[PDB]
This record gives sequence, C-alpha cells and structure tokens, in this order.
Amino acid sequence: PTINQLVRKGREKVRKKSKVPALKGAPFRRGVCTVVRTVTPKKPNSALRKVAKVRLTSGYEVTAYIPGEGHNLQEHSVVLIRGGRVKDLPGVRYHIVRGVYDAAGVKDRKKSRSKYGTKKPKEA
Amino acid sequence: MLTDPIADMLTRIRNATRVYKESTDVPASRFKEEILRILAREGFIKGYERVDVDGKPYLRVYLKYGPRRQGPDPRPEQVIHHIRRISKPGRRVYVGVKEIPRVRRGLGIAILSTSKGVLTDREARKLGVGGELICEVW
RNA sequence: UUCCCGGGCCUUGUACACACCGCCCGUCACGCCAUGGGAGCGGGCUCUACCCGAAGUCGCCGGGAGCCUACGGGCAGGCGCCGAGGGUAGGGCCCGUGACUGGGGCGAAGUCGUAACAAGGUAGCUGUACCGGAAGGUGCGGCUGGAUCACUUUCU
RNA sequence: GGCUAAUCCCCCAUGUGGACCCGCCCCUUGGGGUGUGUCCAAAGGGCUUUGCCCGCUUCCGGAUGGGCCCGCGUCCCAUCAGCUAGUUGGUGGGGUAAUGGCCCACCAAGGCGACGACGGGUAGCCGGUCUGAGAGGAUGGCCGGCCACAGGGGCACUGAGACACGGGCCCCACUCCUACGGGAGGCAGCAGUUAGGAAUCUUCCGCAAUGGGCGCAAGCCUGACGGAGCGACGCCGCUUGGAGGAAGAAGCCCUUCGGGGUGUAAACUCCUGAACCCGGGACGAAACCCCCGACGAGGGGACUGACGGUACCGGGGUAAUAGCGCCGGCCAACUCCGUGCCAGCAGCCGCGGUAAUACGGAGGGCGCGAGCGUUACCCGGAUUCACUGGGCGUAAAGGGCGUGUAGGCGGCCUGGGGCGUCCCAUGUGAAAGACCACGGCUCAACCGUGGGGGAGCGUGGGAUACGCUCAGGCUAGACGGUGGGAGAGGGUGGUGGAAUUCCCGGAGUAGCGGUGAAAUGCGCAGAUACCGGGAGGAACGCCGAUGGCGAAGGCAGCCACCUGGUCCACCCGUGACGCUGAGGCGCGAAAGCGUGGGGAGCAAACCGGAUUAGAUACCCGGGUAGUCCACGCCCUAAACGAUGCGCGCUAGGUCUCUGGGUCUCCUGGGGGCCGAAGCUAACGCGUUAAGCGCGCCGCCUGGGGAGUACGGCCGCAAGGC
Ligand SMILES: NC[C@@H]1O[C@H](O[C@H]2[C@@H](O)[C@H](O[C@@H]3[C@@H](O)[C@H](N)C[C@H](N)[C@H]3O[C@H]3O[C@H](CO)[C@@H](O)[C@H](O)[C@H]3N)O[C@@H]2CO)[C@H](N)[C@@H](O)[C@@H]1O
Ligand SMILES: [K+]
Ligand SMILES: [K+]
Ligand SMILES: [K+]
Ligand SMILES: [K+]
Ligand SMILES: [K+]
Ligand SMILES: [K+]
Ligand SMILES: [K+]
Ligand SMILES: [K+]
Ligand SMILES: [K+]
Ligand SMILES: [K+]
Ligand SMILES: [K+]
Ligand SMILES: [K+]
Ligand SMILES: [K+]
Ligand SMILES: [K+]
Ligand SMILES: [K+]
Ligand SMILES: [K+]
Ligand SMILES: [K+]
Ligand SMILES: [K+]
Ligand SMILES: [K+]
Ligand SMILES: [K+]
Ligand SMILES: [K+]
Ligand SMILES: [K+]
Ligand SMILES: [K+]
Ligand SMILES: [K+]
Ligand SMILES: [K+]
Ligand SMILES: [K+]
Ligand SMILES: [K+]
Ligand SMILES: [K+]
Ligand SMILES: [K+]
Ligand SMILES: [K+]
Ligand SMILES: [K+]
Ligand SMILES: [K+]
Ligand SMILES: [K+]
Ligand SMILES: [K+]
Ligand SMILES: [K+]
Ligand SMILES: [K+]
Ligand SMILES: [K+]
Ligand SMILES: [K+]
Ligand SMILES: [Mg+2]
Ligand SMILES: [Mg+2]
Ligand SMILES: [Mg+2]
Ligand SMILES: [Mg+2]
Ligand SMILES: [Mg+2]
Ligand SMILES: [Mg+2]
Ligand SMILES: [Mg+2]
Ligand SMILES: [Mg+2]
Ligand SMILES: [Mg+2]
Ligand SMILES: [Mg+2]
Ligand SMILES: [Mg+2]
Ligand SMILES: [Mg+2]
Ligand SMILES: [Mg+2]
Ligand SMILES: [Mg+2]
Ligand SMILES: [Mg+2]
Ligand SMILES: [Mg+2]
Ligand SMILES: [Mg+2]
Ligand SMILES: [Mg+2]
Ligand SMILES: [Mg+2]
Ligand SMILES: [Mg+2]
Ligand SMILES: [Mg+2]
Ligand SMILES: [Mg+2]
Ligand SMILES: [Mg+2]
Ligand SMILES: [Mg+2]
Ligand SMILES: [Mg+2]
Ligand SMILES: [Mg+2]
Ligand SMILES: [Mg+2]
Ligand SMILES: [Mg+2]
Ligand SMILES: [Mg+2]
Ligand SMILES: [Mg+2]
Ligand SMILES: [Mg+2]
Ligand SMILES: [Mg+2]
Ligand SMILES: [Mg+2]
Ligand SMILES: [Mg+2]
Ligand SMILES: [Mg+2]
Ligand SMILES: [Mg+2]
Ligand SMILES: [Mg+2]
Ligand SMILES: [Mg+2]
Ligand SMILES: [Mg+2]
Ligand SMILES: [Mg+2]
Ligand SMILES: [Mg+2]
Ligand SMILES: [Mg+2]
Ligand SMILES: [Mg+2]
Ligand SMILES: [Mg+2]
Ligand SMILES: [Mg+2]
Ligand SMILES: [Mg+2]
Ligand SMILES: [Mg+2]
Ligand SMILES: [Mg+2]
Ligand SMILES: [Mg+2]
Ligand SMILES: [Mg+2]
Ligand SMILES: [Mg+2]
Ligand SMILES: [Mg+2]
Ligand SMILES: [Mg+2]
Ligand SMILES: [Mg+2]
Ligand SMILES: [Mg+2]
Ligand SMILES: [Mg+2]
Ligand SMILES: [Mg+2]
Ligand SMILES: [Mg+2]
Ligand SMILES: [Mg+2]
Ligand SMILES: [Mg+2]
Ligand SMILES: [Mg+2]
Ligand SMILES: [Mg+2]
Ligand SMILES: [Mg+2]
Ligand SMILES: [Mg+2]
Ligand SMILES: [Mg+2]
Ligand SMILES: [Mg+2]
Ligand SMILES: [Mg+2]
Ligand SMILES: [Mg+2]
Ligand SMILES: [Mg+2]
Ligand SMILES: [Mg+2]
Ligand SMILES: [Mg+2]
Ligand SMILES: [Mg+2]
Ligand SMILES: [Mg+2]
Ligand SMILES: [Mg+2]
Ligand SMILES: [Mg+2]
Ligand SMILES: [Mg+2]
Ligand SMILES: [Mg+2]
Ligand SMILES: [Mg+2]
Ligand SMILES: [Mg+2]
Ligand SMILES: [Mg+2]
Ligand SMILES: [Mg+2]
Ligand SMILES: [Mg+2]
Ligand SMILES: [Mg+2]
Ligand SMILES: [Mg+2]
Ligand SMILES: [Mg+2]
Ligand SMILES: [Mg+2]
Ligand SMILES: [Mg+2]
Ligand SMILES: [Mg+2]
Ligand SMILES: [Mg+2]
Ligand SMILES: [Mg+2]
Ligand SMILES: [Mg+2]
Ligand SMILES: [Mg+2]
Ligand SMILES: [Mg+2]
Ligand SMILES: [Mg+2]
Ligand SMILES: [Mg+2]
Ligand SMILES: [Mg+2]
Ligand SMILES: [Mg+2]
Ligand SMILES: [Mg+2]
Ligand SMILES: [Mg+2]
Ligand SMILES: [Mg+2]
Ligand SMILES: [Mg+2]
Ligand SMILES: [Mg+2]
Ligand SMILES: [Mg+2]
Ligand SMILES: [Mg+2]
Ligand SMILES: [Mg+2]
Ligand SMILES: [Mg+2]
Ligand SMILES: [Mg+2]
Ligand SMILES: [Mg+2]
Ligand SMILES: [Mg+2]
Ligand SMILES: [Mg+2]
Ligand SMILES: [Mg+2]
Ligand SMILES: [Mg+2]
Ligand SMILES: [Mg+2]
Ligand SMILES: [Mg+2]
Ligand SMILES: [Mg+2]
Ligand SMILES: [Mg+2]
Ligand SMILES: [Mg+2]
Ligand SMILES: [Mg+2]
Ligand SMILES: [Mg+2]
Ligand SMILES: [Mg+2]
Repeated sequence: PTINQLVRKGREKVRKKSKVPALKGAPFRRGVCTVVRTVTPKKPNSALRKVAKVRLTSGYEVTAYIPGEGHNLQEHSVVLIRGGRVKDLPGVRYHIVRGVYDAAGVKDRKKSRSKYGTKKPKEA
Repeated sequence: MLTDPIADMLTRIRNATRVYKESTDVPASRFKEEILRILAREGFIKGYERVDVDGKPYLRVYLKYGPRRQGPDPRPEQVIHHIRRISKPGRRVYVGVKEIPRVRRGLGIAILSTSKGVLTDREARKLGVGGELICEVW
C-alpha cells in the first residue's frame, strides 16, 4: 500500500492462538478421569488407543492420551496432563504424565524411561 | 503534469540506456541540470546540453556505454547499471552527514541535495553536511 | 468401414495418475465434539428520578436553656449543605443455567441415487426466483473459466 | 471532684526584622525597593558554673526534599460515533503553601470528536531485559527511579510533612470476646500456618559492619541490613582418576562360522591423592569514647566479629558417584531378536497388516554430562503485516460505475521568510546494566576502578539545495474560444413493415400437430393448409461487422424535439485554475417487491403425455406469476479485460473506425492482430503493458467452519452492506 496508507492504517500484528487451553498457560494441569475409553485412529491407521476424559482443576473437561504399554486409570484416578496432541485421534490434545499421581509409570521399560516415569532398573 | 520531475528524468535516462539510445531529452529545470553535472563529472553520461525541442527548454543527455561484446548478444555493458529515486513526493528522505549512505562499497554514488548545493555522498561527507537523499546511481 | 471388439499416428478437453473397473457430490444412519437461537429462573454492573442518610470538614445559631470569661470571646449543644451507603420505580449491558430448537466440524470399509470433472452423456458457472428424498431441476439475464465442422444408457 | 511542674498554654514589653492595607519607584503575571499606619518574637537546661556546651525567637540566604503547570511520547476493539451541564468560559468569593470549575453563587452558551471524542477490553510506567544482521518484535521478575495501595468504601485530625500499612472516626463483609448492653481485630513487614496451585524456603544467627530514629554522651531501638539455612532454579569453577597394559581374558552381541565388535576398555603394575583426620587461623575494625592539644586541626590509647574455629596456610591421607536423550528424513548415530494395521510410535513428513535401521528389548553407536529430557511461554528462521522488506489477469487480493468532501500529492523562473531539512556549540541523557581496558577473590561466575559512548529534548549561532509559506512572473499541465466531424449515448412524443395469436368472411376436407418412436392435444360445433378484412401485444430481418456510443450497467426500424459525452483543426483567450479521492450523493443487467395498467408470443410453479430400474428431469402438449408500460422499491452478478484512476518514458509491422494534410503518404483520437527491449511461475503481456517510473484510492495475508453467527445500519419483503 502507499506510504500514506501505511500511515493511515499501518500493518496489523499477528495474534498467535494457543493449542493448549491448559489455562494459565501453565506447563501442566491436574484433573480427575471421568471416562477411560479407547478410540479408533483416523484413516491411515488402526488400533485401540487409550484415551481418558479428564476434569481439570483448570475447570475444564477434555480427552487426554494415555501413552505407554499399559496403564491403570479407573474412573476416579488423579492425573496430571501436559500439552501434546495425538495426530491420529482428532480431539485429543494433551498427554497424561505417566509417573505422577495415580497414573503409574510403565513397567519393564528400559529405553526412554524418563518419558514414561520408569525409575532406573534396580540391581547391578 | 509530472508528479515527480526528477524521477521522470532518472527514468527517461534509465529507459534510453536500455535500448542504447544516443541521447535523450528531458524537460529542463535548474535542479535537474544540477543533477546532470554530478552525473557528468562522475562519468555516467558523456554530458548534456541545453536545447530547444519545439519551443520549450530541454536537456539532451548524451548517454554512454561500454564496448561491444563477445558471444551471443553483443550489446555493451552499461555505465549506468543502476539509477534509482530515493526521496519522493509522498515520502521524502533526509539524512545527517553521519547517515549518508555508501553506494556499493564506494563503486557507486548517492546524490544528496544540501543547503550547500547538490553533492555526491563524498562532496557532502567532505563539506560535513547532509540533506535530502535524492537518489543512488551505480 | 457407419456400427461392435482390439490396436496405431496426430490433435483437443480433463478436477484422472494402482490412471474411467478413475474421480466425485448431497440427504440419511451410527459415534465423538464445539457452537447459534432460546421462555423462564438465578448473579452482576450501570444510568435517571424520588426518598432515607453514618462519620467528617464547613456554614449559621449558641437565647432568662448549660460550663469558662479580663465581657472581647471560647466550649458544649443545636440546625443546615455536602456526603459513604441503603431503598423504590424504570431504562440499558453483561454472566450462569436452560425446556425446546438450528445448523456445523471431525470419525477405514452403513443407505440412496449420480450433480461435477472428457461435449461427464441435458456444456458449465453464475445472481435471482419457484419447486423437489438428495445431489439438484426449471425460468430470466449474464460470463467462458465451453468440446466439434456440421432416443435414453447407473455403478466399481 | 481536688492539687501540681515544665523547653505546656496565655498576657504585656523590646522590633534586628517580618507580615498586611494604601501610595511611590524599579521590574514586569503575585519579582525587588521605599514611606506612613497597624499587627507579630522567645525557653530553658547542663556544667570541668561565672565561661563554655546543648537548646529557644525573628529574619535573609544556602542545601536537600517536594507541590502544581505545560510540549511531545505511551496497548487492543469503530461489530464503541457521536460525547458533555460544573459541562466550556466570564465576574465575585471560598479554599490552599500555591495556580486552577478545586468548590460556591451569579452571568454567558459554550467545550470535545474520524489527527478517533465517548464507550468496551486489557495493563502499574521507566532505567532496562530477551531476541534479532539490523529495523523491529516481545517483555517490565531480581536491582535502581517514579506512581498507587495497606480487608472493601468514605472522612478528616495532628503535624514542616499524612488524609497516615503496625494513628483516629463512620458504614460494609468477616474472625474472636461477651454477664447480650457492648467490645476487640486486619502480616501486600520478617519467619511461619492454611487455602488455591504444576510450583516458590527457616517460626534461624547477629546488631560485629553499612544505613536509620532519639540522646551532650554513655547508649537504646532497628525481622533495614550483614550473615547462615533449604531447593542443581540459574550462572561459574571442580571431582568420579593419571601413566603403562593382548596382533586383544571372560561374559555379552553379530557372523560369510574364517572371523568381526564392546577395547586399552577390564583385570593387573606403578603414580597422584577428592573426600576425610590433625595443627595454625584471618581480613572485614576504626571510629564513636578517653587523654594531650583549643570539645578544632593534629597526635596518642582503649573497646568491639554474627558470619566462625568458617575462608585460607601447613601436616597426614583413601583410587573413590554417572546419568539422560537420541540413532527413518529433516538430524550426528545400525544391526539381531521379539511383535504382525496388534501392542504401540509420532514435532512435521509418516511408521506397524510376517523377515520394521521408525513399535519393545538387546548389542553397538551419536550427543551432552551433575545433569539430561519434557511441557508451557517470548524472539528467531517468518521478506509469512514486507519502514528496512511483499503483493492483487489466471495462485488470496481492484471497490459494479460515476460525481465529489476531507485528506495525500503538485509544472517552469525570480525574490523575501527560514516551519520542515542540514551544520556548529552548549545543557540534559542518575546509578546499575551493556562495550573496552586494567584490577581483587588461586581462575571464573561475581566484584572494583577507569574510559568510550548514546537517540531524544532545551538553548545560542549558522546554511538555504529540496519541501513549506508569502510575493511576482511564465505557458509546456488543465480549462476556455472559433470552425468542422462521427456515433445503437440518454429522455419524450409520433410512426412503419414482417411475423405469431385471436376474431370475422370466403373457399375447401380429414386430418393437423408432435417425436427416437409415440402419446397427451386440437379437428365434422369443419381444424390443418390457402385468400381477404379486423384487433391487439411484443420485438425490430437485411444493412450488421472482425463496426460504433457510453463511466459502468448498457444502447439497434424510421421521424421530430429536448439533452450528455467526445475527436480534429486554428494557436485565439485564462494563467497551475492540477491528479487522486476515506465518508457523502447519484447511477446500476436479470430475477424479485408495491400500486395501477397491459397481456400476442414465451414461460418458474403447476396440470398432463412420453422416457426410465425410478424420472419429483432431460423430450412432447398445456399453463399462472413474470416477461411489457407508469410510478415507487430492491442494489446483486463470471457488475469480466476476472487487469482502479491519472501523467511521463521505452522498436517496429499489419488490419480497421473517425478527423486533418503538401492525400503513394503523413499526422491526431479509438478498435484488433503480430511482435523490439523488458516483464512473467508459466500461460502470456508488450505505446490499448502485465514494461520502466511518480501520485492518490480500494483490497489480500493457508483451507474448511462461513459470506455463516452476533451486533449495527438499510429494505415492505425477499434480503443487502
Ligand atoms: N466431514 C465432511 C462434511 O460433511 C458431509 O459428509 C459427511 C457424510 O456425507 C459422509 O458419510 C460417508 C458416506 O457419504 C459414504 N457413502 C459412506 C461412508 N461410510 C460415510 O462415512 C462417514 O461415516 C463413517 C461411520 O459410518 C465414518 O467412519 C466416516 O469417517 C464418516 N466420514 O461423512 C461425512 C461426515 O464425516 C458433506 N457431504 C461434506 O462435503 C462435508 O465436508
Ligand atoms: K454405413
Ligand atoms: K451443508
Ligand atoms: K438559654
Ligand atoms: K483448469
Ligand atoms: K481528673
Ligand atoms: K512601618
Ligand atoms: K531557609
Ligand atoms: K529549593
Ligand atoms: K522545582
Ligand atoms: K474564580
Ligand atoms: K535495517
Ligand atoms: K514494544
Ligand atoms: K511496555
Ligand atoms: K521497551
Ligand atoms: K545527634
Ligand atoms: K583528635
Ligand atoms: K591439606
Ligand atoms: K579406580
Ligand atoms: K517373526
Ligand atoms: K513388511
Ligand atoms: K530398531
Ligand atoms: K526401536
Ligand atoms: K516465531
Ligand atoms: K470483484
Ligand atoms: K457495492
Ligand atoms: K529563498
Ligand atoms: K540487546
Ligand atoms: K540539540
Ligand atoms: K463489436
Ligand atoms: K411472490
Ligand atoms: K424493462
Ligand atoms: K430503482
Ligand atoms: K483523409
Ligand atoms: K519465458
Ligand atoms: K493461449
Ligand atoms: K444481522
Ligand atoms: K425493517
Ligand atoms: K437486498
Ligand atoms: Mg497404519
Ligand atoms: Mg507439542
Ligand atoms: Mg522413542
Ligand atoms: Mg476402436
Ligand atoms: Mg496396430
Ligand atoms: Mg505408424
Ligand atoms: Mg497428446
Ligand atoms: Mg486422445
Ligand atoms: Mg447457550
Ligand atoms: Mg440528604
Ligand atoms: Mg453531620
Ligand atoms: Mg457544633
Ligand atoms: Mg447515592
Ligand atoms: Mg447439470
Ligand atoms: Mg453426470
Ligand atoms: Mg453436465
Ligand atoms: Mg458414466
Ligand atoms: Mg436437454
Ligand atoms: Mg450434464
Ligand atoms: Mg463442462
Ligand atoms: Mg439459475
Ligand atoms: Mg420442475
Ligand atoms: Mg441461461
Ligand atoms: Mg462407469
Ligand atoms: Mg478537674
Ligand atoms: Mg519594626
Ligand atoms: Mg511593594
Ligand atoms: Mg513599607
Ligand atoms: Mg499603635
Ligand atoms: Mg507583642
Ligand atoms: Mg546556664
Ligand atoms: Mg480567584
Ligand atoms: Mg488565591
Ligand atoms: Mg469540575
Ligand atoms: Mg452542544
Ligand atoms: Mg492489574
Ligand atoms: Mg528479521
Ligand atoms: Mg544483541
Ligand atoms: Mg533491540
Ligand atoms: Mg525495582
Ligand atoms: Mg489480605
Ligand atoms: Mg514534626
Ligand atoms: Mg502510620
Ligand atoms: Mg497515602
Ligand atoms: Mg500490619
Ligand atoms: Mg493443593
Ligand atoms: Mg547496627
Ligand atoms: Mg549505627
Ligand atoms: Mg573381549
Ligand atoms: Mg587407564
Ligand atoms: Mg601413596
Ligand atoms: Mg558502639
Ligand atoms: Mg574529659
Ligand atoms: Mg581539652
Ligand atoms: Mg584522632
Ligand atoms: Mg545420519
Ligand atoms: Mg511372530
Ligand atoms: Mg500384541
Ligand atoms: Mg521383523
Ligand atoms: Mg541401517
Ligand atoms: Mg526415530
Ligand atoms: Mg517479521
Ligand atoms: Mg514495503
Ligand atoms: Mg506474497
Ligand atoms: Mg482469484
Ligand atoms: Mg473494475
Ligand atoms: Mg474524480
Ligand atoms: Mg481536493
Ligand atoms: Mg512545486
Ligand atoms: Mg498543498
Ligand atoms: Mg528552521
Ligand atoms: Mg547533545
Ligand atoms: Mg548510565
Ligand atoms: Mg585477575
Ligand atoms: Mg563503570
Ligand atoms: Mg546525534
Ligand atoms: Mg537551534
Ligand atoms: Mg535567506
Ligand atoms: Mg521560497
Ligand atoms: Mg504563482
Ligand atoms: Mg466544435
Ligand atoms: Mg442511440
Ligand atoms: Mg399483422
Ligand atoms: Mg373462417
Ligand atoms: Mg364453410
Ligand atoms: Mg378427440
Ligand atoms: Mg358432419
Ligand atoms: Mg366451432
Ligand atoms: Mg390457423
Ligand atoms: Mg389472414
Ligand atoms: Mg388481447
Ligand atoms: Mg470506453
Ligand atoms: Mg457486456
Ligand atoms: Mg452533443
Ligand atoms: Mg495563445
Ligand atoms: Mg499573460
Ligand atoms: Mg437494478
Ligand atoms: Mg426486471
Ligand atoms: Mg410487478
Ligand atoms: Mg400486474
Ligand atoms: Mg388483464
Ligand atoms: Mg407454450
Ligand atoms: Mg412414469
Ligand atoms: Mg413445456
Ligand atoms: Mg467478459
Ligand atoms: Mg521509441
Ligand atoms: Mg497498431
Ligand atoms: Mg492506435
Ligand atoms: Mg490508427
Ligand atoms: Mg471494439
Ligand atoms: Mg524477448
Ligand atoms: Mg514454458
Ligand atoms: Mg501483444
Ligand atoms: Mg503507462
Ligand atoms: Mg473485502
Ligand atoms: Mg480460517
Ligand atoms: Mg485455521
Ligand atoms: Mg476465511
Ligand atoms: Mg449473499
Ligand atoms: Mg424498510
């Protein structure tokens, strides 16, 4: 646009919108599991993925992926969620942190342990 | 009328040189003539001269180019590779001596207009003055 | 050599490219989700008018109604304006919930036809208008972003 | 109720002086001086006690601190456009340290707003901080400055200062006490508790140091501060060992079953020797005070350490923590087994459905290391809001067109001014931070000293090219004159012929019509085909185009009238009168709406006939709105060149419409085609630009959701923006 125009209207700054209304920007939010279903991935994939409807302290209710081999989340488990969607299950945008509160860590895990709350295998 | 006579001139020249014209006429004004002098002195044109096209004053601007060339497209290189207007009605640009630019690490020039007359970025830097940055040429 | 089947060369259109046994559209069914409208019932703000109005400064009185007095005046006390706040009537806005209700996004292999893409088999698109399970059909006008020179016939 | 001291309160005096009224002088807003009149002072205490100390009163000045005022700067939304009555100003008061509608009477009727008033949202601001090549973006924690607040609201008192966090009064909410009348309280001080949260510490030590309050001083007070404690939260430093060790143990992992890998890695050999144990043991602390001297300058002496028996120095001395992520591409690092679209991975692209370097494990490998990863958030890359630094023919993007307001922009010459612009000097730009240098802790982090910068703003001086402004001039832009021209440009009235339909007459007879084929339909009340007459509505064949006119939508028989635009010639007149144009106003195909009229043909809907698997279609026969006119609405479109308007510049060739000329040809305006240079992703564009440039407007910023919802405005409605 002409300079006169930029003088009259100027450029407009881009407002970046969140993908994680875990409110307070907060790195994590605590919640309680309502449901503890399983879901079908979209088109390219197929499997039974472990999700979990969660009622957050954030004053929110949303589905959150339950990573790892196997869990133990009933209908009243105290869980901590973090940002991180699951490209296959539209609608799931957070992950449960396996190793905090009720969601136990993964057992017999030996590689990416910290990412699955599994303490350093005892013994020598 | 023309909205910017100096840009009109800078272009008549830009155009003429792209089709290797001999000279090119531009309506006359003292200010325009003053710019040609720098243009001449720095060796971008062969010079110019007042003439009267029809009944009104113009300025034949004898252009200048390099030698014929080798391979496909023998057309000569340009003396004036680049000539661009900087200040413009609608957006005038003024600079302080400390802010005068340096066209192509010196291989080119900037023509400022100061209260000490029209000068190149050196004549200006030398006389320690700044002003309206008219254009750059290289 | 028009037709049916297979094929060759040139050209043209194409939204096709595991390449027409291609692509693809809308209704409906099933699931997940966010959301519009919304009677009523809660919560909040605000403005206008009238009314009640604490504290306090300020103003007037301070008198055979009080205390002090060197009679000048002071204090107590009283009244008044303003005044936080409250009330009533109405006006406007926001918020929660909400029976009922509208459509939308997303989700391998459910249903119906076949609208579009090749002249897509009635060229298409389009503004408008009426009509119809659905894509859509038809009228009027416009555009080219339309193929060649001049019965109908779905799907994969 | 009663007694009583003072540096408590009051009265008289003294008047250096100062305040107030009036006058005069200088000065210039209420500054300084002067005169008369009036008004206004005080406090004592201690002594090494008759000479000092501490203090008191009035005044002038300094210093520090502060009030008030002004210019400029300071986020988002115009789906917030009008706001305002103490409101805007005046006179006179009140109030204050002081100006002021700060407050109050009375008078005026003003003030503010697209340069964004008012409203809504959000938010302490700054030095700085993070990021970035920069411009810029984001940010305001620690530290330093300013502001505001001290449970919420209001108020004043005291005082140099407060409208007062640990002062007071009232209202409100809450907690506690209550013999129910009534009282008490406010950690956003330090530490701590509880709640909320993903998450943020010790109810520590000291007053030794620096700083503060009171005191003559001794000294007292100081959760300010100086320290220690907790937490890898960050930064920096450091350790888990060094040298020698096999053509290479075992175990484990691959294998071509030869062998290869972990790897000099280990065990071992020698060396040093973190931790730990002893001994010593600090700077920070010399003032205040006392003595001499004069209570000064100067000199002398004494006391004082929380940190801490810590730092550090010396002696002795053990070989003694390693983890985390990753290895399909981007991206550095590969093999076996397991699993079989499962379990699962996943930042994006994607991976897994039997031999997966992508899932899980193992071996090996890459990266980094007291850390490593993850999530969240800011800048970057992103020239992806483009000022530096982008775009709109077909990718998202030209407004449907005109007229025009504000605004932005402005041809040639001369002169004044000197606002912009530029230069010089000067002031300001705190400290910290940042940069450079030297220096102190063994280094560094950290810290000290010094130096160098700095935009912006104030002041003084100067320049005048460009911009601005004023004054004068010019004719190349624009406009006008005179004379010619072309045209489906617009409005009103009139009018012509062809055809369709209907009606009337004649003549004539069995069908016509329609389709792929049919049928519905029409016809013996005589249709179709043919001739003659009449009525009416709508549209204009040939000319006609590859043409013309218009700003667009659009405009087509012919005649007249009224009326717009435009081109050429002549250089005749004006003298920059110009371009663009947010908003405004007008115009705006078709369909559609309202009122009235008209209605031949055509034809949404609709009624039927066929077709089809069905056929709410395509084909056939009918047919209402409508299509037509008037007046008033609607305001859309593939409203298209999918290309905003204006001006200057940059080969030509060829066709054509309209004008002028010395009329093979030249020259002006318009319409096409091919093409120079150049531009373009390509296609293509190319003097009719999509080239090279300047001015101004409009518009774009991934797709779906959606031209939807909400709001506002407009409309009768449909519905438009
Ligand atoms: N999400 C698509 C949107 O809704 C419509 O599309 C919706 C339906 O028409 C469509 O339905 C399709 C159906 O068309 C097709 N013939 C068969 C198919 N099984 C259906 O599929 C649907 O349902 C199944 C479960 O039954 C889901 O697993 C699947 O993800 C979903 N797309 O699925 C869509 C919902 O996902 C519009 N036509 C489309 O243009 C629009 O973008
Ligand atoms: K034949
Ligand atoms: K739909
Ligand atoms: K009395
Ligand atoms: K295409
Ligand atoms: K008493
Ligand atoms: K006197
Ligand atoms: K003083
Ligand atoms: K002062
Ligand atoms: K001051
Ligand atoms: K006044
Ligand atoms: K820059
Ligand atoms: K900023
Ligand atoms: K800021
Ligand atoms: K800043
Ligand atoms: K003192
Ligand atoms: K001394
Ligand atoms: K030692
Ligand atoms: K060892
Ligand atoms: K296997
Ligand atoms: K496979
Ligand atoms: K692997
Ligand atoms: K793996
Ligand atoms: K970014
Ligand atoms: K458009
Ligand atoms: K419009
Ligand atoms: K001048
Ligand atoms: K910086
Ligand atoms: K200056
Ligand atoms: K034409
Ligand atoms: K109707
Ligand atoms: K009409
Ligand atoms: K109209
Ligand atoms: K002629
Ligand atoms: K090309
Ligand atoms: K083409
Ligand atoms: K609306
Ligand atoms: K209405
Ligand atoms: K409308
Ligand atoms: Mg898969
Ligand atoms: Mg993420
Ligand atoms: Mg992994
Ligand atoms: Mg064949
Ligand atoms: Mg063949
Ligand atoms: Mg052949
Ligand atoms: Mg071909
Ligand atoms: Mg072919
Ligand atoms: Mg609702
Ligand atoms: Mg009252
Ligand atoms: Mg009162
Ligand atoms: Mg009283
Ligand atoms: Mg009130
Ligand atoms: Mg169709
Ligand atoms: Mg079709
Ligand atoms: Mg079709
Ligand atoms: Mg087909
Ligand atoms: Mg058809
Ligand atoms: Mg078709
Ligand atoms: Mg087509
Ligand atoms: Mg249509
Ligand atoms: Mg129909
Ligand atoms: Mg049509
Ligand atoms: Mg088929
Ligand atoms: Mg008494
Ligand atoms: Mg006196
Ligand atoms: Mg005086
Ligand atoms: Mg006097
Ligand atoms: Mg007297
Ligand atoms: Mg006296
Ligand atoms: Mg004494
Ligand atoms: Mg006054
Ligand atoms: Mg006063
Ligand atoms: Mg006021
Ligand atoms: Mg008014
Ligand atoms: Mg705030
Ligand atoms: Mg950048
Ligand atoms: Mg930097
Ligand atoms: Mg910066
Ligand atoms: Mg601070
Ligand atoms: Mg509190
Ligand atoms: Mg005091
Ligand atoms: Mg106080
Ligand atoms: Mg205060
Ligand atoms: Mg307190
Ligand atoms: Mg908690
Ligand atoms: Mg102390
Ligand atoms: Mg002290
Ligand atoms: Mg070995
Ligand atoms: Mg070794
Ligand atoms: Mg030893
Ligand atoms: Mg002491
Ligand atoms: Mg003594
Ligand atoms: Mg002495
Ligand atoms: Mg001494
Ligand atoms: Mg690699
Ligand atoms: Mg198996
Ligand atoms: Mg499994
Ligand atoms: Mg395998
Ligand atoms: Mg590999
Ligand atoms: Mg990987
Ligand atoms: Mg950027
Ligand atoms: Mg730009
Ligand atoms: Mg772009
Ligand atoms: Mg487009
Ligand atoms: Mg246009
Ligand atoms: Mg105009
Ligand atoms: Mg104007
Ligand atoms: Mg000018
Ligand atoms: Mg101007
Ligand atoms: Mg100046
Ligand atoms: Mg300076
Ligand atoms: Mg500084
Ligand atoms: Mg050093
Ligand atoms: Mg320094
Ligand atoms: Mg400077
Ligand atoms: Mg100056
Ligand atoms: Mg001058
Ligand atoms: Mg001048
Ligand atoms: Mg003039
Ligand atoms: Mg004429
Ligand atoms: Mg006409
Ligand atoms: Mg007739
Ligand atoms: Mg008859
Ligand atoms: Mg007869
Ligand atoms: Mg019959
Ligand atoms: Mg008969
Ligand atoms: Mg009959
Ligand atoms: Mg007939
Ligand atoms: Mg007849
Ligand atoms: Mg009739
Ligand atoms: Mg035209
Ligand atoms: Mg047209
Ligand atoms: Mg005319
Ligand atoms: Mg003339
Ligand atoms: Mg003249
Ligand atoms: Mg219209
Ligand atoms: Mg119409
Ligand atoms: Mg009508
Ligand atoms: Mg009618
Ligand atoms: Mg009728
Ligand atoms: Mg018909
Ligand atoms: Mg049928
Ligand atoms: Mg029909
Ligand atoms: Mg068109
Ligand atoms: Mg040329
Ligand atoms: Mg031509
Ligand atoms: Mg031409
Ligand atoms: Mg021509
Ligand atoms: Mg044409
Ligand atoms: Mg070329
Ligand atoms: Mg190509
Ligand atoms: Mg061309
Ligand atoms: Mg041009
Ligand atoms: Mg738009
Ligand atoms: Mg979107
Ligand atoms: Mg999006
Ligand atoms: Mg969109
Ligand atoms: Mg619409
Ligand atoms: Mg209306």
